[PDB]
Amino acid sequence: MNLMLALLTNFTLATLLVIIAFWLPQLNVYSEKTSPYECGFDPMGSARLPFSMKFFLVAITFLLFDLEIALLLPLPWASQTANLNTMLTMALFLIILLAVSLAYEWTQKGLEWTE
Amino acid sequence: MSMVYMNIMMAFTVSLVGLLMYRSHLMSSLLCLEGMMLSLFVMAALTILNSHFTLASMMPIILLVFAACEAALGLSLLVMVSNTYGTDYVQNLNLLQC
Amino acid sequence: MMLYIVFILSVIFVMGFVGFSSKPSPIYGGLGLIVSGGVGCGIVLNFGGSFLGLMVFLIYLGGMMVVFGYTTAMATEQYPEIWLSNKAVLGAFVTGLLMEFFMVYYVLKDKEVEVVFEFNGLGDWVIYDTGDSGFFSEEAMGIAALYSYGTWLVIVTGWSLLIGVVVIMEITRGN
Amino acid sequence: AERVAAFLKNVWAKEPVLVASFAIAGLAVILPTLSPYTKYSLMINRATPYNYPVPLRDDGNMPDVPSHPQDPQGPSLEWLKRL
Amino acid sequence: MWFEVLPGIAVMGVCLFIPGMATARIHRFSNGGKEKRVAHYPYQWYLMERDRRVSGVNRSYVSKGLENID
Amino acid sequence: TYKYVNLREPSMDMKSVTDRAAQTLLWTELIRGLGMTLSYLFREPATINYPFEKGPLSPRFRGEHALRRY
Amino acid sequence: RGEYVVAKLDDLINWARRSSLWPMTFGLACCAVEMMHMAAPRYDMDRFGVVFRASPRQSDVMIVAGTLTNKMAPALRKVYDQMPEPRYVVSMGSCANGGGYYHYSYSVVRGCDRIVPVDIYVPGCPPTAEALLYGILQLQKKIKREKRLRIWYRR
Amino acid sequence: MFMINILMLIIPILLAVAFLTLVERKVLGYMQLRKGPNVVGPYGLLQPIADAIKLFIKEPLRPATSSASMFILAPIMALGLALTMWIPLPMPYPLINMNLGVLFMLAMSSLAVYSILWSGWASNSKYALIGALRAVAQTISYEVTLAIILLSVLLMSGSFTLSTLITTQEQMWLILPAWPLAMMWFISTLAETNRAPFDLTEGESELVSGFNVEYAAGPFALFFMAEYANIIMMNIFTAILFLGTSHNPHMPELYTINFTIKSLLLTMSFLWIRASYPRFRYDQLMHLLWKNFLPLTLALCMWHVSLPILTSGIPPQT
Ligand SMILES: COC1=C(OC)C(=O)C(C/C=C(\C)CC/C=C(/C)CC/C=C(/C)CC/C=C(/C)CC/C=C(/C)CC/C=C(/C)CC/C=C(/C)CC/C=C(/C)CC/C=C(\C)CCC=C(C)C)=C(C)C1=O
Ligand SMILES: CCCCCCCCCCCCCCCCCC(=O)OC[C@H](COP(=O)(O)OCCN)OC(=O)CCCCCCCCCCCCCCCCC
Ligand SMILES: CCCCCCCCCCCCCCCCCC(=O)OC[C@H](COP(=O)(O)OCCN)OC(=O)CCCCCCCCCCCCCCCCC
Ligand code: SF4
Repeated sequence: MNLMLALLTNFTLATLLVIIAFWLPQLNVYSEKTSPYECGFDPMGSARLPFSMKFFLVAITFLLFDLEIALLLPLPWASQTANLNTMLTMALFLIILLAVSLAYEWTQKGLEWTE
Repeated sequence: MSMVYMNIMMAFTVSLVGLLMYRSHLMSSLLCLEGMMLSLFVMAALTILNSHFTLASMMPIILLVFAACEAALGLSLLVMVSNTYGTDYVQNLNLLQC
Repeated sequence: MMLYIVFILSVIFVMGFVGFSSKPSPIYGGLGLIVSGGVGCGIVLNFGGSFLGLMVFLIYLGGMMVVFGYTTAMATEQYPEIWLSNKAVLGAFVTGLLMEFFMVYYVLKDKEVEVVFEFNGLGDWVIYDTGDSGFFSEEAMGIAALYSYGTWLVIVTGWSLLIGVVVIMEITRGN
Repeated sequence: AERVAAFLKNVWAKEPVLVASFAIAGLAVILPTLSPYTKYSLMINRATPYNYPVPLRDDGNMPDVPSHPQDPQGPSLEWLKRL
Repeated sequence: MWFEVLPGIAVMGVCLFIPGMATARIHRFSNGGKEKRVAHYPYQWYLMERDRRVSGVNRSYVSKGLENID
Repeated sequence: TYKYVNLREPSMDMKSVTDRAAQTLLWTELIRGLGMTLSYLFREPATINYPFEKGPLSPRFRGEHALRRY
Repeated sequence: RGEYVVAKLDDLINWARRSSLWPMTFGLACCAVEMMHMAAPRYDMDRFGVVFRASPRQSDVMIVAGTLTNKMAPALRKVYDQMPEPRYVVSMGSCANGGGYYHYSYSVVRGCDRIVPVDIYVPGCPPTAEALLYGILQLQKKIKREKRLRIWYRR
Repeated sequence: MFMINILMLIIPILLAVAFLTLVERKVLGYMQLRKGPNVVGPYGLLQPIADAIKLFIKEPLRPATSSASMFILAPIMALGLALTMWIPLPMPYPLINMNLGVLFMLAMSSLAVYSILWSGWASNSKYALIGALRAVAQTISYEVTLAIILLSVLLMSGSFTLSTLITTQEQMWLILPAWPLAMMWFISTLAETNRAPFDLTEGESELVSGFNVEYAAGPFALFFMAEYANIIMMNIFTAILFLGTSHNPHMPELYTINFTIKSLLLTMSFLWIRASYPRFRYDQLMHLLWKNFLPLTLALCMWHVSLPILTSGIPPQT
């Protein structure tokens, strides 16, 4: 109940501030005022055109490494077990394989952005 | 089988029907695969958490690990499709005839 | 009523699915999957798993952030489609909500519905356990057993993630 | 021993971050197998009573099981109070 | 001079002090002058819901000592 | 006559390599940049209190025009 | 009384606007160098509340510091148009006032006031950093005497 | 009395953010041999009040090419989520006492990124788009390092509860046993808050204003308020993580005063840094955290898993 009421208050305050912003001030809207900004000259093309990602390979690798935090975050609880020898072995094995993945991509020029 | 299982199982069916009806974008279909994994994760987590199946509590995590591998794999193929045709449209993937 | 919070969250969970299942621009489809991930975290979190709910939300927040970058690079057009700009998208969106309405309407009226399986509309709270645990979180103790019990799971997942990096470089090499 | 020292100096001059990384990781793998205190970590975890110690029905032939908590029999945590 | 920057830090510091102080004092007021009971695990929640019943006024922060046994 | 601005060969003795290793790992030359801006924080600013104070000028200053009389 | 209240509200918004002037980061020619020295430590325009911001959509003041040519004139009008109101223009220097040294050129606009409205004209070639600061404080006094709400109250 | 507690949190936060803008302009001023705001009010104490009123009585414009629903959703999401990251912070008593508070802040910090991506995309402007995709690169850069740095520290605390970090540092700050981790954590909060030298999503001198180039009036203020509420929060987090304060249950105010001073000093260091260094190229930020911090963080993560085991110093679960 408390958490939900705390969230409602934060996003209600955020919403009411936006509402005041649009209804309190005096507005004078015309075409040139709302045109897209490109430093003074009309944009040459649409902003919705394709935008090449030079770090696409590193972005895919982020998906795989971002799943290691899910597997690594239980470690504080894992250290409470009575099977410490097994737990410590698999904790280090899992982190090491995460490191070998980094080493492979680094050495194979995978972290270098495409020209 | 509480009323929550209805919506979760309906979410899976919606994402399955969404995956089997392509519009144009390969990326739009990839989202439906990630949507289906989300439904299975929620449905499995609910059953395991409700039955106090302690050791099964790691299964949903192992389900997300291999959902990322597939999602990353699907994105890698989407890069190569885009590099060959300039779009991710599925109608270009028709050089091979049945 | 707050007794139906889990059911109310599961309705939003479906509505988010109809958001990206109707397949508008992946920008808006990605937003729909974030809403479902957020409420899906809420639903799981109300059954006693806080780590699982927060984790799936955390993973899908980073998952759709990469998808967002890939949408501006490879899945974009001049007029990105919204749930109203296209009859096919709008048709599938309205259809999804109507089926959700009828299922929600019938389950809350009859307290039952029969579609493949038989569902009960008394409320999700009737199946909870009446006993307390000890001084620990059962979900946390099960997840922490991956390293003491799940030796075989750690190896296969660890190897899969390693090969996953090798594979994506091979697929995208182009030569 | 001369050519190997050249390799270490070369990496220490060009990748000091990596030299520290591998050195730190090497200690993580080696020291636990050598530390005499590693066995106590296992014992402390086993000595933490999460569950209830369900009593054993006394059949009259369990001399090593205490009848009362403050009896001499049973495991002792004297080592922990000094560790 | 530089110490003319201090008045802006003092106002900022007073603003950062209020949230912590207000929560500490509001908890005391809502729990009979005690810290709010922390219940991170079911055992602690089980004891808090037992305190409500024992109090006889449906409040978990109303303690009952030896005066309530006879 | 000319001079080189960036033609220097770093030392390779173990004490010089370790000094550069400490600089890389402990951010010594970045901490030194912090120390220079900290010094300015404790100097008197060069701002004048306009319009109550005016920037210095000279008799040759070329301002607004005027027609003079005998 | 209603006239008293609108008078005080007018004094409040007028105060807020003149105390938080945000010039657009916009300079054309030599006059922009003298505008840099007004941001330099000696004059420190930031202490009056005057802060440069690059986006025209977050600016309250345009300082036309330099020569305006026919090629640049459409750009100036565009960035002026993209300024949310209320917006004030300060014309700095002979070139921006009436063409200055280049009044009779085929490629120069004879005054920025042919392209945008101007609130304050700062003379000089260039005006000293202290002369531009006089124009900014003269603009603030102009805003202090606005009667937006009082004029509304008796419409 | 809970609603009063919420208001006694967000309202003081919005006041501290307002006067942090004053404090930054005066600290930047004196490190630049000038004064900063000293006219509007005595010593500039009314400058934040003048700026707030000016922005909220100015005209907001929706660009003709914008996607209105997302264009207006983004500023609401930014400020709504910047205030939500304060509710689990123990000062010394949290408003919301969470068993997984560290996880909660991670999850909210990843969701607050979309207030940048949707803001920049919805504006339908090239500079807003270039700014938005710099937030994708930035998040890819620090997210993995940030999470594993937290994990290494939590292996000495034993829990994800923020209030437990108070008990962990009852004898000594964690800056001593984890100074290498504190260095990387501090840099990762600079990247995570889009602060100089990692202010790339805005990048004034490159992208004019970056992801919020098209925002005006109140909607812009919400992004600015969210930005400055995050840096205070990320420094309160740092003070709790590495500069623990003693908690006397009979003098909960002494904790607040001492804890508030450290947070102010860490926040001042953000302004100190913004005055001293140039800006990274956003591809150089990716290589900083993947080729230097990640190799070290992985090594230190292994070290802190093993060090408690080999010394018999594993922290309690509860
Ligand atoms: C020589 O050759 C030439 C060039 O080459 C250099 C040129 O370039 C040009 C072209 C010239 C130009 C475009 C103009 C050049 C002029 C200059 C002055 C640039 C010179 C150099 C500078 C360093 C000037 C200023 C720039 C910087 C980076 C100084 C840093 C100090 C600052 C104060 C900037 C901003 C800093 C901070 C800390 C933030 C302040 C910002 C705000 C917007 C104020 C606060 C914000 C708010 C949103 C309000 C707060 C409160 C809120 C929101 C409400 C909260 C409370 C509630 C209750 C809600 C020409 C012609 C040229 O010939
Ligand atoms: C004395 C200080 C003790 C306290 C320091 C504590 C901090 C340790 C971390 C910093 C590294 C210093 C310790 C390494 C030994 C240093 C002393 C030494 O090397 O002997 C001095 C001797 C003189 O050097 P010189 O002959 O002039 O030229 C080098 C030719 N090989 O050099 C030699 O010729 C001997 C051979 C040099 C090459 C050996 C390999 C050195 C590089 C390996 C990496 C060292 C860092 C590893 C730890 C990383 C984590 C910090
Ligand atoms: C028991 C379980 C624990 C053991 C786990 C087994 C796995 C260990 C490895 C896990 C980490 C994965 C990375 C390992 C490979 C190291 C990175 C690499 O591949 O380097 C290749 C390197 C490429 O660089 P290049 O372009 O050729 O330019 C430099 C040329 N000199 O080309 C090179 O020149 C590299 C030269 C060889 C580098 C050797 C590195 C050895 C690393 C392990 C040392 C650990 C022990 C050190 C610490 C001692 C204890 C203090
Ligand atoms: S008015 Fe003078 S200083 Fe200014 S741009 Fe023209 S010639 Fe240069």
